[PDB]
Amino acid sequence: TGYDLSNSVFSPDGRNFQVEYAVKAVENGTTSIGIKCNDGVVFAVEKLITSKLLVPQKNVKIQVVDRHIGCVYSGLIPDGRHLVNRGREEAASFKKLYKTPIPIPAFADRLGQYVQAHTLYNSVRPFGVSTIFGGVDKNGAHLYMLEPSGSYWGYKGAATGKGRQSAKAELEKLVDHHPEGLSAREAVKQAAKIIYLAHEDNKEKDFELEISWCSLSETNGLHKFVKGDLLQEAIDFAQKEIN
Amino acid sequence: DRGVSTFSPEGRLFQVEYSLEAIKLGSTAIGIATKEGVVLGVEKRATSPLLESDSIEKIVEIDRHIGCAMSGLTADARSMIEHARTAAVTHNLYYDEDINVESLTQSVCDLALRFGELMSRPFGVALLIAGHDADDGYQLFHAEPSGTFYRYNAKAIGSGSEGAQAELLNEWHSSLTLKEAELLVLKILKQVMEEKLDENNAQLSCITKQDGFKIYDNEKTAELIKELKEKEAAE
Amino acid sequence: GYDRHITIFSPEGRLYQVEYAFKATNQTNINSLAVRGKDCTVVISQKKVPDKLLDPTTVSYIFCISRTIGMVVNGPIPDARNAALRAKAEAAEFRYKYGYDMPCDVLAKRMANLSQIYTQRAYMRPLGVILTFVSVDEELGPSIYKTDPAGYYVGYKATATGPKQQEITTNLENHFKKSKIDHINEESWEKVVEFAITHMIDALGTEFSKNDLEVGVATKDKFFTLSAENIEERLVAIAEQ
Amino acid sequence: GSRRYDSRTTIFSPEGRLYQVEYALESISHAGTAIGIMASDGIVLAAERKVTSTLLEQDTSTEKLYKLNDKIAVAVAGLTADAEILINTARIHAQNYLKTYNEDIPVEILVRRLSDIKQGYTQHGGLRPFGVSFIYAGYDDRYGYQLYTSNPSGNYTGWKAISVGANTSAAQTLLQMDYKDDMKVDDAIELALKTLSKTTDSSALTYDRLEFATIRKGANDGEVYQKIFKPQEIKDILVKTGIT
Amino acid sequence: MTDRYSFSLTTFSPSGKLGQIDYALTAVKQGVTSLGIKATNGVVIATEKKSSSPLAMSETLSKVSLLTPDIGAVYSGMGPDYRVLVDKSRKVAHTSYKRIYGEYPPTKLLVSEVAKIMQEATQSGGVRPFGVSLLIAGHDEFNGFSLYQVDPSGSYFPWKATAIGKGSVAAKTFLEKRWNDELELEDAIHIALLTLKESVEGEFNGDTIELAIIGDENPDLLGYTGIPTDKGPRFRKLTSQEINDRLEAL
Amino acid sequence: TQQPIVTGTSVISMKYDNGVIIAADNLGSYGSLLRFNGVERLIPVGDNTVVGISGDISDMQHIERLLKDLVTENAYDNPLADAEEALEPSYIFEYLATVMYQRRSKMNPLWNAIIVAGVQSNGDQFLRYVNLLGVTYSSPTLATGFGAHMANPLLRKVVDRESDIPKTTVQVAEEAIVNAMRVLYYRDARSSRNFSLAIIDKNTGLTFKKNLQVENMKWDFAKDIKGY
Amino acid sequence: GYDRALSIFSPDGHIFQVEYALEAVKRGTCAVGVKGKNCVVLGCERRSTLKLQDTRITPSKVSKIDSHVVLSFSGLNADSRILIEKARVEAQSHRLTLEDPVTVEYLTRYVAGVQQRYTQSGGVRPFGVSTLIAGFDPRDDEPKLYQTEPSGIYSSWSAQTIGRNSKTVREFLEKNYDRKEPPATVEECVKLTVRSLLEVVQTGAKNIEITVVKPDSDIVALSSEEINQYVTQIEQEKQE
Amino acid sequence: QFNPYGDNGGTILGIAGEDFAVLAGDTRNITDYSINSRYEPKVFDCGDNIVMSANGFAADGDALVKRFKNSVKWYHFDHNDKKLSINSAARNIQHLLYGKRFFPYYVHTII
Amino acid sequence: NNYDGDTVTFSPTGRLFQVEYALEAIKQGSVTVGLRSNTHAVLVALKRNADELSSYQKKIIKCDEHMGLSLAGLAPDARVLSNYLRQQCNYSSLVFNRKLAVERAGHLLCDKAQKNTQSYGGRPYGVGLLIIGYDKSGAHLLEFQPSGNVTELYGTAIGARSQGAKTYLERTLDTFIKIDGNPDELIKAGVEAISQSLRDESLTVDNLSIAIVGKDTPFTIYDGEAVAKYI
Ligand SMILES: [Mg+2]
Repeated sequence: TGYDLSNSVFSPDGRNFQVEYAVKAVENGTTSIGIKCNDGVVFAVEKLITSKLLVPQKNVKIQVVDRHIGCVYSGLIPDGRHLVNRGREEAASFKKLYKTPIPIPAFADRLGQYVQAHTLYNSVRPFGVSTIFGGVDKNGAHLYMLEPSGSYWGYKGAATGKGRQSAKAELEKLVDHHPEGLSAREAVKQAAKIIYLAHEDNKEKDFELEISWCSLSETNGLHKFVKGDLLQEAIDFAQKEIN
Repeated sequence: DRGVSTFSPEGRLFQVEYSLEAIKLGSTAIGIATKEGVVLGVEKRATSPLLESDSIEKIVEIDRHIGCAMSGLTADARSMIEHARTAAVTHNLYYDEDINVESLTQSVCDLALRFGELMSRPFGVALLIAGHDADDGYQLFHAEPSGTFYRYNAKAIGSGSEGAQAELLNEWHSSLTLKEAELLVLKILKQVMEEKLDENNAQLSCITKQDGFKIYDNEKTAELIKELKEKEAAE
Repeated sequence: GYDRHITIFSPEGRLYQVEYAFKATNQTNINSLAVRGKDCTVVISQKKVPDKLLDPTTVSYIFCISRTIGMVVNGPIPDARNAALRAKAEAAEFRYKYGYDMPCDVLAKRMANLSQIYTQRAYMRPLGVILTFVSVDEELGPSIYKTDPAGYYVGYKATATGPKQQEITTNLENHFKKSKIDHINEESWEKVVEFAITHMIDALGTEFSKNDLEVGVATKDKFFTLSAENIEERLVAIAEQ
Repeated sequence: GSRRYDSRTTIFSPEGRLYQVEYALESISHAGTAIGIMASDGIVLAAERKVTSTLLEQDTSTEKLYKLNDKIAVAVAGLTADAEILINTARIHAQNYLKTYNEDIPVEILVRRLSDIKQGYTQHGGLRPFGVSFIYAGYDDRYGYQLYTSNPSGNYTGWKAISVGANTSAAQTLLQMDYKDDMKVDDAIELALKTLSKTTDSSALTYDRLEFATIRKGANDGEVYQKIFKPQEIKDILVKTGIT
Repeated sequence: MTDRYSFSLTTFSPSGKLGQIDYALTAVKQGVTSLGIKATNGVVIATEKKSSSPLAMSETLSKVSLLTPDIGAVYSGMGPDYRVLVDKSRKVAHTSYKRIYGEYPPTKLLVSEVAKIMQEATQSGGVRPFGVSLLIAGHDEFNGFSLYQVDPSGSYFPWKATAIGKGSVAAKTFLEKRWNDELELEDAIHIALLTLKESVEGEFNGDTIELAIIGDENPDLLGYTGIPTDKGPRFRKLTSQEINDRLEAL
Repeated sequence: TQQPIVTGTSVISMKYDNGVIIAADNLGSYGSLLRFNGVERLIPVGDNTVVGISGDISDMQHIERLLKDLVTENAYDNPLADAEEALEPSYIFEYLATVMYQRRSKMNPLWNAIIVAGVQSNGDQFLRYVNLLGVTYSSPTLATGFGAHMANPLLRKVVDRESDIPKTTVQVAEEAIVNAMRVLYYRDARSSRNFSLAIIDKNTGLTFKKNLQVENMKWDFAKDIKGY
Repeated sequence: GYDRALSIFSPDGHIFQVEYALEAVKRGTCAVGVKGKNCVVLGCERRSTLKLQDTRITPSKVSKIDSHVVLSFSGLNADSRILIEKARVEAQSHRLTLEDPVTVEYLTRYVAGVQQRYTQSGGVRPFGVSTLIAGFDPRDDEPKLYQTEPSGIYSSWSAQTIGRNSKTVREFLEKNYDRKEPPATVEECVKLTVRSLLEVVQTGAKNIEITVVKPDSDIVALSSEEINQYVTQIEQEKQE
Repeated sequence: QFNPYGDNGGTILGIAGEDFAVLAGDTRNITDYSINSRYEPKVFDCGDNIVMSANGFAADGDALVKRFKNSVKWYHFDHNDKKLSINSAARNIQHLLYGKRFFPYYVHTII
Repeated sequence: NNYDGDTVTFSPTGRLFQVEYALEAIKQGSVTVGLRSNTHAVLVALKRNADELSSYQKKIIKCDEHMGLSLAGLAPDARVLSNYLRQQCNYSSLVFNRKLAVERAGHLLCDKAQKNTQSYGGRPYGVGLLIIGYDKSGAHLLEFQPSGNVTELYGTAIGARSQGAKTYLERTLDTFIKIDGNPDELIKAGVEAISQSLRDESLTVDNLSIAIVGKDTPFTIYDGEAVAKYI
């Protein structure tokens, strides 16, 4: 034994326990989701209000990469920030050499390879975040989810954090009851609902909802934060559904 | 085994805490600050009588306006002194002026936590840094291997420190003359020393605005020891 | 017990980290198979999309390394993509330096050498993947070369990889014991793919829909993967015989 | 991280010994015995090959005795591969000196440099020491004929007669008994062989289990010649000294 | 990252053993038997092509390798370690000899370079020893024919004939009986085949045996004519057919 | 060290009561060859700044890409990227001036002359110049290359000192700029008829006019000129 | 590069690697330094388990650092060669830049600095060596004798000993050396040095080496018979 | 060939009185025979009751002043808001200038 | 326990113990309070001496004219991080002629701290910081933890017994946020908040440290006689 004390060591069953322990930090984080829609993607996240002294609207968690990609994550927040900073460097260098903004699948592999690299040596620690990200490129909308192992796939909908089970089930319903498509504006409302429903598992504290989206028609393919009236509307839609 | 830069569960750096133990084994050094000057005194603690005691250099000049006394692993102090002298001289070259006593002390303390897997361990020596500058007058600092430095009106470091520090708590006041301070260092050294105090196994120094940092001759200290014997044999 | 944790010899001359990397190779619970035709090389792999929230078009363990070389991986996807990116970089560099396309067997050797280094150098862990490279080489013709975490590699008449590799292997051996030739004596790649799927069905004892398979085909001067609809057409022809 | 697997090859024990150096010396004590004897008119190097097979090609083999330059040779005891690394380094140092000063390197200077290299592996770098002990036989115009030894610690000393490898305690006692200052090379040859014959762990001593060499002034007029003995020549000297 | 294993992984134990080298030799003991025999007019090196699966094309896996036109090598132990050593050996024959002297190195010196590489893996930081023993056969003008063994430690020895791996102890005994200083190359090949049959379990034919010789110059393998002094490689790998021809008169 | 290959000529600008105007022709010269005719040399950054560039075009395209990357980077983790923490003309200029001086100090200059025109948060007009040497200066009127010799004299008749700015309207200023561009077309051998003009006003914002032409040209007197 | 912190503090505030370096010194052959009124003498023990030794060529225990300063040691022999080389280089470097040979104190301070540096540098172990550094400052006739140790502390001594059984010979010197009356002559000082060694040495054969250093670069090694005369003269005064 | 230097003209004048000091300079900036600006300030308040002007090549002059102002700021951080005396400022500027001894700031400085 | 030897090791529950031990050093530190209105932002800090002969350790550091912080924990780590902040504020001014937004300052500190939690050989920072500043979007207060977590707040406290002050501020939120244009009242409220963390000791003239920054107020520190007014 002692196989779990060092990163990059295979156990006798062929597992990297340090990566599996990184998942525990992710599972301990706040709930965050992504929904792929007809011409775009929607990202939403639960921000726990630790105290009244937190300035509302001011501790933003969702992060833009370039101008067309959104990223949200659950787990160790600084690890997520570090990953996004790398993502921004990768996006910058891609656009520098190739002119066009980085395609989403290309960007996904860039993060994937970087996260995977942190499972190859005992001199580094695996990332303590699962990252949901995506956006609009020249081949349409894309939504990805990336784990501490470096594993990622494309998704129709995705969820991570403490309320991932609840959110998954809710996402599975949307996929079944909308086999032809979901509109960007619908997805914003649905995102609000699913976070409110997933908040059951973090009920001790009340929370602040935060949504963003990239849509070819609604945002011109750029990533923007859902603010003001449209945000309040989605909050109302969500509040009516929990009663 | 375990990292050199590791924290304990109480939130302390093991290596720093262990170096503090090494300093408790060191010979006693005392400093007292007055409005007329700062006095620095040390216990030489020769390990054998064939050792020529005047080759024991535990009080050291850093510049004309700054002196320093040491306690602990005294070999570790040489590079700290070298750095301090360089910093003081360098500042004078860049700014055509004397460097503040605090700024010198801060420069020395920046070395402290430069260790890991840079040097391989913290310093095992504590310093009393005494000096004068125009802005803040006569000053005495206590520089530790943790990188923290405190200003003191009076301070004792080394093996007889808390016994001496309790004594300095009583005796120090804002109107102390330089001469009183000299006798007080001698008095308290005599109290905490193992062997009997004399001019060969203890050393005094001071720093005044007018004459700068001066180490006292064994003849001048002998006079002050005799004066101290007479004052105490008078009540 | 630290000879278990890094790649140094145990008292019986074994590298346990290499052995445990072989075990990681079957984590995905996927079986693959490669065979050679007259003019082509075919590789098929099981496709399993367990979650309904996944985009199944992005779920793949077959890679287009160069225009001529294809690679299928048996192992976790992060290590697979690590190997895929590297092989792509190597193949492109080879072409730049030496002025011709990197042969399948040469790339296999190169990746096998990289794998060997991880078994000798302590700071690098082995990759928990088995790489099967396929092409129609311009000198050697249809080619299958397979690499593992030990740094071992060899050419193949045909091969199989995964949890049920032995059943597929023995099934293939028995066919070649009959036919007495090195390949599938078939003109079109369509028929070689049909052979590949048929013999996997028999060996595994399972039936496949169009979404349960992944197919790669190597011909002279290009390697390509089949869409779900191209595979459906393959399945339909199999059923009607 | 990596600290966990570090043996720390360059640390003191609580008694003030270097573990790895001590253990390397233990390794060397199982190596074939090598003997060096210094006379007034030359030096003898004799060494026992470790247990031979009849299929080992002897006449083309070199395991013990190595030429560093025309005036200096070494006898090896320990890991042969480790010795070859150091030998090639020494050969290069000798040529660097000759290139710089246009004079052959003095024996001690060569010995000191090799010993300093060995020492470095015990103080820094975190690598294991070389598991090798040398006997240096050489000549220069300052001190004449010289014998030195160096071991994995990097300490070197001069000798009139010395052994390294297996059974040095027994061998040193026998040399201590029969060695005399006025001794000549042909007597020293006989002493070296007789000493190996008695200390050997083999049943008897034969030509196929020996390497032999001499450094003589025996060369037409004031100059020195090295002679690495052929197998037939070792067979002759064994007969001539009445051991077979 | 950065390789932070800058310390030795092979160290002396209290008894003076270098553990990792011993364990490397143990890995060689498990390895498939290979051997070499020196004749008056040539050298032969041979081994068993133990194929992992019958679907594997065993001709694509070369256990006997050309290092230079007049030098060849076979092994016992870990195949991948052998493969990279052959790559390094071929390169060092050029970088540290041919590009300097305009000719291929003599057998003993190439062996010396391979040995050095293997020694360094036994002392350098963050690496394990190579888990192979090599047999290197070759010819050069001034030394004639020669056969060397190289071990994990970096130690090398010249042999008249020897065997390494699985059944080496039995094979060495067999070779002691048959070897003499008057063997012609055909006699040595015949003995190599007889010796190798003992350690081989099942099929014993040209497709399961890999065998090469260092013999006469082959001008037909040179690839060009018109330079009398260039007469071609002495290393030749026997074909499957050539091996089977000699297995009848066996 | 290099030499400029494909180049752009004058950029001219001035302040008026509520903002700034800037203009530059659409030519990319290759020595005396008028190689490229559709080159935009005014690059707006956000909706409150316009950077006009003369000199080497390859270096202009590089600078163009730096400014485009500035906007991207400023929006990272910045909820007020389109409000209080948006890019100011003063920020953009100082960044360029830093780069230009750094490049000249490595003896590898960006072979350009640049004018940053814009309106600050508080409504103040911003107009400042920087070139390949890292030299900077401000004035009510600014012009590069030939414009410095021919346009400034004309623009300075309208705004001669700071106190003339409140008295100058956007229509008088624009008319002065357009007249100057005609004069440069008459007299600069590396100029073109086609040009772009941009106005940044503190009330009406950024107006960007493309495909303008020099018009009302006086050539008729040429017919009477005979011989030398 | 190899970086491990080998010299580190223990919970009781001790650096074990430096303390274990002192144990290596304790095991080394005995060395003693005694300074007279116009000379310094350096005496050294040679362990007598080795005969068949060639003393012509064998490394001598006292080493000249410059023409006016010498260095002897106790501890690891190979380690001492590194300090001696560094000291010799620094001595020539000092002459080259300052245009004056090193003072004995400066040279001591240098060697002591090297030793200290090896107690808080990564990837190195301390020197298992203590030294006695002796000589005369240029244009000065006052004798100098300093000691260094693995920790890097150094100091001046009227007389001092290091190595095995140094406690015994320090006992001797502590009651046989008068500060008021330093050994007034070469003969007198050499005798006191030889006596102190005879407390511990075994045979007075070629087991004792002696080196005398006088002012103005006058250094000479005494040979067997010359020392033998001192040994003879001492036992003839003992039986009484 | 690229010339990294230029001449922006201008003239400056510093006079020291009994209990005061003046530092004057014209506000004209030029290249060759053209006027760049009729009001480009050349004399600056650098804090701590110190005024400075670096005349000649304006890019170097701006860089130097900008560096010195920065030096005042860091003097305060590092030395407990101590006021930087004019003599200490002079010595500090010497080191800024000599740091580019082999690629000089092409300016004549007065404080 | 087996997983606390270095920062590069997760525990089986996904915790980083070296980071948590660094957090523990803050809890031992002397209390410091931060709070803001819409016009001003205030830091109040209880300074801790070694004994009666010693000076009181300074807790508040100026970063720029419009920004500064207070510390609790390892003071040398605060010196490293505050020095880094000074440089970043400085870079923003020299290169972009732009005052560094307090939020960006938070993001830069987070990223600097994070790198020391993911690599071998390093250690986490052992200090917590309260950063106040007035920029283009008004007054701000940030709380930095050496885990890398930075949080924007109306008010807070860190160090030993900070919980008392943190509850007081949570009650008074609606009142103190409105104290616009009256600096003295905002300080009074901060001094009243920090008083809820006192036991045994009370606020004296060499004990108390106050700093303020706002609309037309550069970041300035009040010590000694200058805080007599507020005791
Ligand atoms: Mg490894």
